[PDB]
Amino acid sequence: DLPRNIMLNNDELEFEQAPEFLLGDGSFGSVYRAAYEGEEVAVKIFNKHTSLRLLRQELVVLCHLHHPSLISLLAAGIRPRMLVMELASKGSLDRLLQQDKASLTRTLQHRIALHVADGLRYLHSAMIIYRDL
Amino acid sequence: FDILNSAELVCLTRRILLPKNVIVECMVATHHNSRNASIWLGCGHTDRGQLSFLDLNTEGYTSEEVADSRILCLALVHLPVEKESWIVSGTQSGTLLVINTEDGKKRHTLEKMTDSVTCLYCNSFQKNFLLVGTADGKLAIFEDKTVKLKGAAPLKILNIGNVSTPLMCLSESTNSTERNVMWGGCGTKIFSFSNDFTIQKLIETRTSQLFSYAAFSDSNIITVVVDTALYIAKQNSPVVEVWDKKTEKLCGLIDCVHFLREVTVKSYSGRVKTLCLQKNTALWIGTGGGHILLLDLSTRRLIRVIYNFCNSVRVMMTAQLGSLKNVMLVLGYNRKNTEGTQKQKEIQSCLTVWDINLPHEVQNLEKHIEVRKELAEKMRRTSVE
Amino acid sequence: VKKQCFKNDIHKLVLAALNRFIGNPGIQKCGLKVISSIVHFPDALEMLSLEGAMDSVLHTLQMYPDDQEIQCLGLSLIGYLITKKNVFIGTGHLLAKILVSSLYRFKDVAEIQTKGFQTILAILKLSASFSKLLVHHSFDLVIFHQMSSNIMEQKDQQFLNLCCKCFAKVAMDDYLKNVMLERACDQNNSIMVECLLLLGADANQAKEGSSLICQVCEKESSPKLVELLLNSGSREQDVRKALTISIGKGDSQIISLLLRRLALDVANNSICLGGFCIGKVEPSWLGPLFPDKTSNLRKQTNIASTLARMVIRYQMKSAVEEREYITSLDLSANELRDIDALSQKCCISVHLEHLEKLELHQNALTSFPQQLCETLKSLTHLDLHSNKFTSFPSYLLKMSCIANLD
Ligand SMILES: Nc1ncnc2c1ncn2[C@@H]1O[C@H](COP(=O)(O)OP(=O)(O)OP(=O)(O)O)[C@@H](O)[C@H]1O
Repeated sequence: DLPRNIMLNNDELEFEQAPEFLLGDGSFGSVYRAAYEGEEVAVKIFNKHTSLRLLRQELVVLCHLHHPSLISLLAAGIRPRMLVMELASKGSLDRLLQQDKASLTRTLQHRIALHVADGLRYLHSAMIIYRDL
Repeated sequence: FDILNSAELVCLTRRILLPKNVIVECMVATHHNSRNASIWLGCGHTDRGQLSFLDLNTEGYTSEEVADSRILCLALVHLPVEKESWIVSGTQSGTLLVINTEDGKKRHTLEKMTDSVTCLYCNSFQKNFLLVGTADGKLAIFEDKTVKLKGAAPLKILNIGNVSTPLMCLSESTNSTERNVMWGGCGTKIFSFSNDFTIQKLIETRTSQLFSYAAFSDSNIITVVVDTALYIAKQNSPVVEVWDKKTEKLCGLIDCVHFLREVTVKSYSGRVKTLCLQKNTALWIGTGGGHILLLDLSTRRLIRVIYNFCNSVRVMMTAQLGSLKNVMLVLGYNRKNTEGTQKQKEIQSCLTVWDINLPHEVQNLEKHIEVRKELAEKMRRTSVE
Repeated sequence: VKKQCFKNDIHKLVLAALNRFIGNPGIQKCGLKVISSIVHFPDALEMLSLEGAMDSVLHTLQMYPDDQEIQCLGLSLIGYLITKKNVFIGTGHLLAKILVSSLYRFKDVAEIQTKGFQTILAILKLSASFSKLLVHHSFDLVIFHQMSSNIMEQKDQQFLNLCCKCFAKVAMDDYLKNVMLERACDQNNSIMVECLLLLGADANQAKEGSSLICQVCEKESSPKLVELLLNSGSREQDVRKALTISIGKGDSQIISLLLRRLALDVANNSICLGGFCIGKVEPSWLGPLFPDKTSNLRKQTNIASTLARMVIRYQMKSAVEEREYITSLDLSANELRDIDALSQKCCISVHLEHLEKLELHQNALTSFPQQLCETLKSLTHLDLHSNKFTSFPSYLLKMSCIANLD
């Protein structure tokens, strides 16, 4: 029931589940660096005690809403129940706050706050709450 | 600055010159994405087919004469069971050799077709089929699982046309993963088929409604690529036809000579010797004059014309090398006139490697230049006042 | 001795000598002669093909268009060393270009044409697709001129048979026949259009050319060419459009020939020139429409019939091997502000004393002429209403035998 441009092609997915490739944890899954169609992507795989409802909860925002302040989904599989989304070049904000608290010029802080606010305003104008910021 | 002000300089990753005086007609890429990035080439400089192996990371060329007649086309078959890999050849005589990608002593021929084998396109519908297109308008469907046998027969020998009409235009559809209909071409007619192997459409193309470009519209079809419509190129045809897959009529007719006229002024044999279509960005036309036409796939726009690197483009195809995809392998014939003006055989076949991001960088770079220009003007104005 | 000479690498040496040195045409003549002597050796073909002599011959023909001996030797040679590889997958455009150019430039030289047509037949024996290329690169001019000239000039049965065989193998496809018919109709070549119609090539092939009759009428064609199209299948609407065009460019013979089909019923000796809204009437236009039994049918153009029969024979061989005065003159819907042209004496006045009825209703006539009504001596049914008359002529009753005046 989803656009046909988001279906995985397992022949073009170079994915290696290992702690060395871990990027971060999530609400109900873990994300690993991988390659999809010859590009660096991030694959989120869910847990053993999960269901399709969590995947569709991801997809109700990741498949119908497009915005420069929201992460982009490239593919969404069913057989292993994973998501394939973009890869952030500079990582999460937690690493910047903890490890690299020297590039946080006030212009960068203002841009980050403005982009997060724009994403929130789009989400809230699209009948959707986020609840985890 | 003008040489550095080009996207051809940023997105031309590698350029390989083959040994002296070799005429390679077809190429395929050994692409398991993890096994070995390399190229297989079918030479045609002699009337005795040679298969040559090009190791890309070492630029190592190793040729081998195995076919009585020149190899016309090549295909790579990968059977996931037992991690089997093979390559199948199509010779002008009609034979069909099969040699292992890894093993070198696994030669075993197959059924000798009636005439020359002009296509060997392989794809999976699920079940994998190795489609054999004989030069007599005959698509001899063959079974991938049967390639192990030393000599076999086609599963279903389809007939599309007579001997006068050649079948040399196999293709598939990459839109919405519609791996059901594989639009081909026999003679001057476009045929379609499915896993039922029933011709859903057989459309005649030799007639031109305008009847003016019919000189270039009454030639055998050479290549077809389909994203949302049909793109048709013919022998010695400076025109490309954009046909509708529903109304079965010519929607558009793009003139390659019209786009080349801006660069030639500064009998036009601007043929279309190959044609490749990038996913959703642009259309890559390969001309017989050494030019490469990047057209905007959106409606009509010409992104760029690339020349002064080859004398004639022969084979253009998309590969993936060393977990770095997005490389448009382009093979050209650089024929220097040093030997003589009578077109004496001094031909360097150059296998250059591009980056199919190239349609993007053009706009990127030009925007850059515009911005800098503006800045310059602003600074000069601030200098005057 | 021949095998020993071949093993001495004679072919490589002579090809290198005549290829590396493109100047000094004498060495070119010598090299072509030597190759011609070489080809009929027992083993010549394979080594000659491997060395690539064919490209050398084609280049030699390209650089020497005007010389006669080079052209003759090359055209004789090309058919001798032609192989399936040289025309592989239907590609042979330089071949067709050079052959047609050579044949066209030297049209009167019998030997050059004979060698060229033998070479062309030899090539067609290999791949039938080549004919398409020939049609594309204006082989029509050479074919048509040769078939006309051979009949007009000295008769050579072998040469005519060769030309007809080549034409038959060219005209296998219906589309090719249509293309040749259209191109022959473009030129004033009525001698052969009859033959092409006999072969096939339906005359209702509208692809921006609209109506063939109309387009041939525009380019000041001969009457016999229009006659062939009219006799064969032609839609009525196209004929009427051609009639309007020929009214625009006034020509007596074409207009008469068109009206001979549009409005004439010889079975009921009646003219039905009704709704064909011609703005005027002239004696010359409907002159030949009268029977004129003194003129009789003449069949002197038997050339087209013989050529068509020979072509059909070759095609099937290949297939199996492998008083009565016309008295109802009607001009009713015609916009006719005047009919004064019929008043003046002409060929019409020879046959008007028998008209026996005339229809002129629904026009714009005024004051029916005195001379015309004094000419018709048997008009027994004259109706003319919905015109712009203003007074009864009163001399219409001076005619010999008139009834049913309306
Ligand atoms: N140098 C780096 N290059 C790439 N990714 C990095 C780098 N350093 C850290 N990362 C991690 O890679 C991921 C890139 O963001 P991504 O689009 O994958 O988000 P995500 O997986 O949806 O996020 P989350 O883990 O919060 O659910 C982040 O988890 C980030 O912490």
